[PDB]
Amino acid sequence: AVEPFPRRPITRPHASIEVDTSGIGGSAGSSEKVFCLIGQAEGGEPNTVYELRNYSQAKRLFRSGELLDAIELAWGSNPNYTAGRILAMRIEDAEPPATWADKLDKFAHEGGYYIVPLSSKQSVHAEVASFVKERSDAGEPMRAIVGGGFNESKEQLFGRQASLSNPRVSLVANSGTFVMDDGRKNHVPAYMVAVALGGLASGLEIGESITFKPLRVSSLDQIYESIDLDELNENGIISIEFVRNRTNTFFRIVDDVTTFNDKSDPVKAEMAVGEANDFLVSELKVQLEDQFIGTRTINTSASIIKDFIQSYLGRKKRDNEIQDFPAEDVQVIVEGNEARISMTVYPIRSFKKISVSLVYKQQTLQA
Amino acid sequence: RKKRDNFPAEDVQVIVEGNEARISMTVYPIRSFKKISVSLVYKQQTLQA
Amino acid sequence: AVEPFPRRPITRPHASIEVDTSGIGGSAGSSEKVFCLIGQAEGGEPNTVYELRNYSQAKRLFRSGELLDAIELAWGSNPNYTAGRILAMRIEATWADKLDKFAHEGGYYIVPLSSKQSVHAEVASFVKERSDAGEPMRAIVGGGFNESKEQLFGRQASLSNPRVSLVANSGTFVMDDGRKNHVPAYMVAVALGGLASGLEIGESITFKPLRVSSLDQIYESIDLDELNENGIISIEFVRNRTNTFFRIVDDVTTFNDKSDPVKAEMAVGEANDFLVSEDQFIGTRTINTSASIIKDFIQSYLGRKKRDNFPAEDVQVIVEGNEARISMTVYPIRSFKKISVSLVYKQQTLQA
Amino acid sequence: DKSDPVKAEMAVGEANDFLVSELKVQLEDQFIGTRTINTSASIIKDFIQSYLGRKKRDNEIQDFPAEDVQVIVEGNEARISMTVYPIRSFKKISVSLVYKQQTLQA
Repeated sequence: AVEPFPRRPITRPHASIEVDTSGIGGSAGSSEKVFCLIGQAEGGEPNTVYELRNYSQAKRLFRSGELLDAIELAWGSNPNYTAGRILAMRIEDAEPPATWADKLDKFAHEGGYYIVPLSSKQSVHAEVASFVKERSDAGEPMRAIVGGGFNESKEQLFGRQASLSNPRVSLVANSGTFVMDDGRKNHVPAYMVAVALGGLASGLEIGESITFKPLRVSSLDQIYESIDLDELNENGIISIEFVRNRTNTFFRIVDDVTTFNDKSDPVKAEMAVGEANDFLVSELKVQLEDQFIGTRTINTSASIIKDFIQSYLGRKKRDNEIQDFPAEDVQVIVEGNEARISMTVYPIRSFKKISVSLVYKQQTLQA
Repeated sequence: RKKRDNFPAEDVQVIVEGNEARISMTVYPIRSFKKISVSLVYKQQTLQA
Repeated sequence: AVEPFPRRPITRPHASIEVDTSGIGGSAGSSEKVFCLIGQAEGGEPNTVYELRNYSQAKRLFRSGELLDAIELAWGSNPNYTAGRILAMRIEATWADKLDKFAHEGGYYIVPLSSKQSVHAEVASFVKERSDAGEPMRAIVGGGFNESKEQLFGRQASLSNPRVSLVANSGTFVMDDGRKNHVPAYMVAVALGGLASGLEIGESITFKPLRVSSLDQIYESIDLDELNENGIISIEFVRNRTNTFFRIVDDVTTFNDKSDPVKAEMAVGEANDFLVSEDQFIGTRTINTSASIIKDFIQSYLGRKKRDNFPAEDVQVIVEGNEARISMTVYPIRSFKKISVSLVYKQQTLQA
Repeated sequence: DKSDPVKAEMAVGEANDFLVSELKVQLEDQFIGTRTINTSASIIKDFIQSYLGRKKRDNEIQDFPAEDVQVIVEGNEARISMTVYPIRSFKKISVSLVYKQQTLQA
C-alpha cells in the first residue's frame, strides 16, 4: 500500500509525506506439508482437531492408545528431516462410530495435506477417498495413504486396489514389527506402516519421492520375492523390499505408485509429481488472486504480471520444485475485464530408470 | 504524422451529412481485472552432459 | 484431457488454472513378444493360463511333465538373450475351447505340444481368428521323432497357412539335470519359438544357432534346399569347420510365395504386425486445381521440408469426388538372405 | 568357442561380472529416487568418472577414455554410455630377432 502522512488532509500551506512499503514487505515462503491422523485413543475431547508439536504434548493431550503410537511413528521414522506439525483427532461417538464422514469434515479447512485413517475397513478407505476428492475439487488438495490388516494375500490386495483405483489414494501392502521408545516390540497392521510412510513423505521436501528411501522396522511378516514385488508394483501397491545382497540388511520403500490403474500419465500415477502439481497450482491461484484482482488495468499491467510470474517461477526453480522454465513462454494478454496468462513449466521427476551401455574396446599399447 | 512526431485506420469512423462531417474515434478506458485465466503447459526437456 | 482447477466452475472474481499434461504422457511403446505354450503337465490346475517368470516358479506350479521340459528349452536355447515372460496352460479331442482362453492374454507366438495334425489345424484356425481381429498371433509346429520328406511335404500342404511354420528335424537336448533327453521335433519348435520371442521385433531366426546335442537326421545341401523351397524349416549341421555347430537354415513359412515377402518370411510378417505408421490446405484458397498441380504443390512443400530437415517419382496422386488421396512409397527394413560378390582380378605394373 | 574372451577366459569374465555388478549396485544406491535436478547429468558424469578412475587405479581395467563418458537425462530416466578397455593377461609373446653386421675400425 501507499499511505499519506498525516492521514487527515490539510488545506493551508504545508508539507505532506507519502510512503511506500512494497519494497520491504515480505512474501509467503514455500507452503508446508502437514500430516493428519484420525485414531482410536484415550484422552482429550473427541471430534476436535489438535495441533501437536511435541511427543510430550501429545502424551498429555492423549494417552495409551494407537493414535499416540501413530504420532510416535510419524515423528520417529524420519530422523534426518525436520519434524513437522501433526494434526490429530480422537474419534468416538459422544462407542464405535458407524461412519467417519461426519468427522473427517472437521479437517476440511485445516492446513493439512496427507490423511491416514487408523483403520483397516474398506468402507473407511472409501470415505477418506471421497473426502480427499471433495476437498481437492474445492481447491484444498489432499492425498490419502491406506493399508490393510495384519496379514493379507496378493488376492486380497488386488481386490482392495480394484475397490479403490484413484489418483489420490495409495495402498501399503506390508505389515511388520516396530520397536518403540517404551522399549516394546509390537506387531502392527499395515496401516501403521502407512503412518510411517506418511510421516516420511510429509517430512521430505516438496516433490521429493519416498521411493528407495529407507524404512526402519524390526521385521516384516511377509518378505516378498522379486517377482512378488514386481507384481505388486504393476498393480500400483506400495511394497517394502528386504535388501539382502548388501552386507548391511535394511528395508527399502520400493516405489511411490498410487493405486490409480493408468500409468500413462505420471501426474496421476506418482505421488511426488502430483503433489508438485497440486502445490504449484494452489500457490499460483492464491497469489495471483490476492495480487491482482480488483486492481486497475493500467496500461503497464501486461508488464507487471509477466514480471510477477517470472519472479514466482524463478523462486520455484531456486527451491528445486520445478526443473526449469522458458522465460519467453511467459506471455500475458490483457482485455478489458480479463488477464489471460500463458506459461510453460518443466516439472521435476525422480529417477526411476538408469540404463548403462558399456562398450568394451581395444587399445594398442606400445613402447 | 502527429503520432510519428509524438491512429489505427480500423478505429476511426467518418459520417458526412448536410455539409457537416462527424469524425468519431474509439477510445479505451481503464477497467479493473475481475478474471485471471492461466493456461499451464507441462513440457519436458532433454538434459545432457 | 486438459484439467480445470478448481474442478467446480466459479463466476465471482477468481483465478483458474488449466493444466495441459499431454506433453508428458508415455508408455506408448509396443508389447513385448510374450511366448505361449499348451501341453501336458502334472500339478497345475488344468485349462488355467498361468503367467510364468522363472523356472523355479514353473517347477513350483507345474511338475513332472513335458510342459516343464518345454519351459526349460524355451529359456535354454537363448541363454545370451533376455529370458522374458512365458504364458503356459496345463491341458488335461477338441482344443479350440481351450485355445479361446489365450484370446485376451497378450502373447504373440504359440506352440501346441502335440504332433497331431488335427491339433495343428485347430491352432492355425485359432491364429487366424485372432489375427483377423485386432490382436495378431503366429504359431510354430513340428512333426514326430522321424518323418520323411514326402510326409513333411504332405503335412505342409495340408497345413499351408501364412501364420504357421513347420520344423522338420528332431534331436537330443542336454537338460540342466544332465539328462540326455531325446525329444520329438515339436520341442525343437518350442526352442525356435523361444528364440524368436527373445529376438527383437523384426529380427530373424535364420542363421541363428541351436544349442542341441545331436539331430536324428542330417540333411545334405540338396535336401535343405528342397525343404526350404517347400516352406519347411530345417536345421543344418555345419561341418566346414573344426568348430562344428547347428544352424537354423531359414525362417520360412508353410505358405510359400515368391510374389509376397510378408507371407513367405516370418520376420517381415512380424515387422508388418508391429510396424508403426506416420497438414492440409483446402481448395477454397484457389479457383481450380488438378492432380498435376496438387502433385507439384506437395512436391514443393516436401522439398522445402526436406531442405529444412521427396522423390517426385515416388508420390502418386488421385483426385476423386472432391477428395484427393496422396500416396507415398515407403521402404521398410528387411534382412539379408543373399550376398552376391563379383571378384575381379586385375593386374598392375609396379615400377622402381 | 575361443572367439569371445569374456566367455573363453575366466579372468575376463570375472572382471566383467564384478564391473557390471558394482555399477548396478552403486548406481542403484546413489541415484534411484533422487530428484532430476537441472545439474543431475553432470553429477552422474562426475560419479562415473570417479568410479572408473578408481577401477583404473586398482588395475581392474586398463583405461577408460574419459571423453567417451556420456550421460543423457530425459524425463524419468538417465541413459549412460561409457567406453572401457578391459585388463587382459598376456598369453602370447612373439620375438622377431634380426641379425645385422657391424664394421669396426681403428
